[PDB]
Amino acid sequence: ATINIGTIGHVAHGKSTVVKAISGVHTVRFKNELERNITIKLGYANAKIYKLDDPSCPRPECYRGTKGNFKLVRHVSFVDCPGHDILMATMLNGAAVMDAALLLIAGNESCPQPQTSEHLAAIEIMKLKHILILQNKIDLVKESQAKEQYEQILAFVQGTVAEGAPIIPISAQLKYNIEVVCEYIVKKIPVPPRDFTSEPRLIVIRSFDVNKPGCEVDDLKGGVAGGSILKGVLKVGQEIEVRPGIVSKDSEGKLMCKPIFSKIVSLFAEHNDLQYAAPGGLIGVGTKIDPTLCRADRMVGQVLGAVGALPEIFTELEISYFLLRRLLGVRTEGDKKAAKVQKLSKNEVLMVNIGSLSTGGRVSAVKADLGKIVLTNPVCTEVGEKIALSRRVEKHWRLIGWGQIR
Amino acid sequence: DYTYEELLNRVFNIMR
Amino acid sequence: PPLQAVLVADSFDRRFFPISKDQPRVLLPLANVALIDYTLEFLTATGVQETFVFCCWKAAQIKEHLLKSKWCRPTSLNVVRIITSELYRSLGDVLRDVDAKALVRSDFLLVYGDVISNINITRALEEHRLRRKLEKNVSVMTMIFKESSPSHPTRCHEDNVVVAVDSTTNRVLHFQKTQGLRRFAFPLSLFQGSSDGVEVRYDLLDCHISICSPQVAQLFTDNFDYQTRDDFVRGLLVNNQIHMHVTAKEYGARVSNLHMYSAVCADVIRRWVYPLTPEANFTDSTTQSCTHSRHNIYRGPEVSLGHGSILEENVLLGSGTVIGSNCFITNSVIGPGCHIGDNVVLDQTYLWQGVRVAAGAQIHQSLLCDNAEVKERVTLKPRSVLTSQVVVGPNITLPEGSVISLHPPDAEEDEDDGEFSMDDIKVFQNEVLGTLQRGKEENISCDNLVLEINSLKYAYNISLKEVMQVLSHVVLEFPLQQMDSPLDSSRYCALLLPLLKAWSPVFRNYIKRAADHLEALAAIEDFFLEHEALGISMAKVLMAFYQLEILAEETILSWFSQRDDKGQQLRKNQQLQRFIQWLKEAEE
Repeated sequence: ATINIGTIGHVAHGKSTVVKAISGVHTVRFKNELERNITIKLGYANAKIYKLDDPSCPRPECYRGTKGNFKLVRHVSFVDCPGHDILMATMLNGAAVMDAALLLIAGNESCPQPQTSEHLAAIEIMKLKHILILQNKIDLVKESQAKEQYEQILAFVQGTVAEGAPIIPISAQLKYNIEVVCEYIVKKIPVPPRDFTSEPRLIVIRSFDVNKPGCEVDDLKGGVAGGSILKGVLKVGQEIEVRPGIVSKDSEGKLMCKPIFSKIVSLFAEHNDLQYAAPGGLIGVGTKIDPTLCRADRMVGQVLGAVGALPEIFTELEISYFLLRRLLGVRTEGDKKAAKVQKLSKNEVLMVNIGSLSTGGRVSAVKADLGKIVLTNPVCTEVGEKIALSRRVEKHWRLIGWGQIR
Repeated sequence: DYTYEELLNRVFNIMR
Repeated sequence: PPLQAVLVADSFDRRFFPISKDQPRVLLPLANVALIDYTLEFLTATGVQETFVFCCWKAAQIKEHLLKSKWCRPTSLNVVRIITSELYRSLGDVLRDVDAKALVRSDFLLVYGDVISNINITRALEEHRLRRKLEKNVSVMTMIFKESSPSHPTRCHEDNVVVAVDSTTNRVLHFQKTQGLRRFAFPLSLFQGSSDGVEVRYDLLDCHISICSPQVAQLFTDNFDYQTRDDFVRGLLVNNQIHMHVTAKEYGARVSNLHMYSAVCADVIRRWVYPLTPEANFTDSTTQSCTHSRHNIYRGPEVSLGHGSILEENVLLGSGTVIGSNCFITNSVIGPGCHIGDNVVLDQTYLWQGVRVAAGAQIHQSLLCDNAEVKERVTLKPRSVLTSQVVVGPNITLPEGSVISLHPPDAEEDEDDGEFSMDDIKVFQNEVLGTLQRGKEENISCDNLVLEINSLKYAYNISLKEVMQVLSHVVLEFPLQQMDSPLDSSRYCALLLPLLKAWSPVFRNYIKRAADHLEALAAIEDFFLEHEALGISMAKVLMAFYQLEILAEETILSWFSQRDDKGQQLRKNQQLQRFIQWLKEAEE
């Protein structure tokens, strides 16, 4: 639970060896028919990041490269990206309030590589600043391809910011240069500032369930979900308010919004559970309440506040927006120069990732720069500087717009 | 980028 | 596992007009009883104890009409879940409600309130349930949908369906509709997976019936980009496969347009849906109890036949009816209270409540409504519709189409009644020159322009020594068409200065290298050597380089002693060197 570094994975890397080189192993995960893998999601790690007076950051045995009495202080975290070029737009949803970024380049595909800056194309509005140059061809074709290919990849670094950390030519099946890669991600990647004593909040992302058949009714049960901190550090056992929570159906007033808070026990931390919520990673929040409400799949997209919080939540929405004048990065000369990105039509489905929550976007009135919308469910107020409008243009989603709360 | 010629000698002379 | 169903009223891909104004789209009396009772006794015909009917439209009406049935009270095996008109639009927020209110455990029937049928549904329900139990919930649903010909009155081209499917394990491949297509093509990538073969089937009409276990609540609320069921199942069919069953005998179809209204009202009395045939008196309406007779006629009680009125196929009357003489009525239905006078010819009239027809009146292929004092010689033709109290008179005839009513804009009638009438840089220039002008007349930011051009820089990995050429090229070919010819000085610069204040750091954010300053200036003065007839414009362009963040004096003066011809002309330009010296006098 320390760093939310991102990664940009196109087709055919070999992904379990590189991610498990930087996350150790996979978590025990479950409850199939999950959510479609182009939606919002988060990563994790079963490792940590450290050193041993050593460029090498091994796995937690203390001798095997050599000694160095590892600092059992923190745990590394991560954000997932499977190895196909589809993984653009939900990652650019994730490329706003994460921590850093990996940058994946193969040599298996086209060597005048099309996809990487087709992938990395929000280096201005949101944050995209900490990367690495990472060659993934040591296997098939030797030093001629890599020889011209380092000139290829240094033909990327000029105004498109592709120079954050220089070339690492590897195949992660050998796990090579992970001493040098770990030295880069210790030293050459910093840790950005946070806030500590702020009142903590969370929007719920990835719910779970812990009452499989075969136990007693006297067990402690409740609602476990997933999340990651935007502010504060969340302790155990207080008035943890969720402000509308359930969709308040047939709500006739304003004070007919229900006061519902909870408590908390589990905050999963790979071996333990530090009861103050360690940010910079996936936090394993489990609520006290025993309903049909939260511990089902019913709850994704609600706030974590306290008694007497500030945001009042209704549907009155007006947004100021603009668009993108092509489909971002995609330009194929074999009959693909008309992937047209059309203006906001009335009553059209969208994806409005306000902050970091996927609710589908409905619209009601269209001007050239502002729009009055109404949304599919009651949705909290998070930020005005980004309202990440996405929209159907192909089989999966792509992001099209940037918004502003008015 | 000295890391690349470090690979070019040692890594490819010893490993893949 | 108990069996419930939801029953939506109306998908608002709208086809009913203007009949959906006073009465709704669903209280549509096909044979003198409301269509909700037909679909509700389909849902009572197969065994379902509790079902959910959703209402959106004038809760007073459907409230009052559901206060005088006999399943108002749950003595029978139904009571009816009804709710009132908040935010309701179509089946979208219906299924969002049915997994937000969460009134679903497993395996309920998704039908509109607009299907009348005789499928005893439970057979493929249990076959689907076997498919769930055996194979790990990879099969989402099963749709049952008829076997027919390519030619039928119910398979009119609005809901024409071809599907492609295997016949052993009957999982579908393509739910490709045919609203106007005539060439057919199936993506061949999914035939090498089943090399033993795969059928194609056009013998289909969708009953709008299908079952749903709330996996589709997940695949419906997660994916907001599906709202209607058809693009929903196509999105299911591109990524969970969904199964199929071909029923053999019994049928139903959704009464969408009035074409299906005609076909169904001529099929319930050609009786392809028994037990459903309207002598049964589904309501407790003693004002509906009618008596079957030979060749499918149905006299009402106190019928008062007109003398010599001959009846051949598939007719009715009502209660309190007075029909006149000399009626050659075939394939029609008549409603109650009708004072239809003498010598009124009819053919497939669908007449409703409260009418009093005047004497001597052909009516043909019509359907009309309440309190209509229709009058002399109103001869009509196929697809004609009168509606809801509007009165025609002595032969205001109407052609084929008739969108008429009493309301002003939808009708053909006012307030009163109707009584009176190498290659990669060649392609690089085009998208660049296309994207630039989309930011000028819009009052927007400018960093988005440079990110989009660097995005479009990348998609071949063209080097800098072509990209920077083409972008400074086009950004100096602004003034051709939106600024006037020839190369003026005052208003040329006075309109080029907003184009010098908008993007004023953008190329400054793009250029950093002094050898690139040399090569970019060498390229643009090679362009103005080759185009000196457009080269006059260096007069008041140079006054924006030093004040507005582009260039300086020392760069071109360092460039001045190179070799590159008409470069000896253009370096000896008058007002160029005048601005050099006026820069040395003004600030330098």
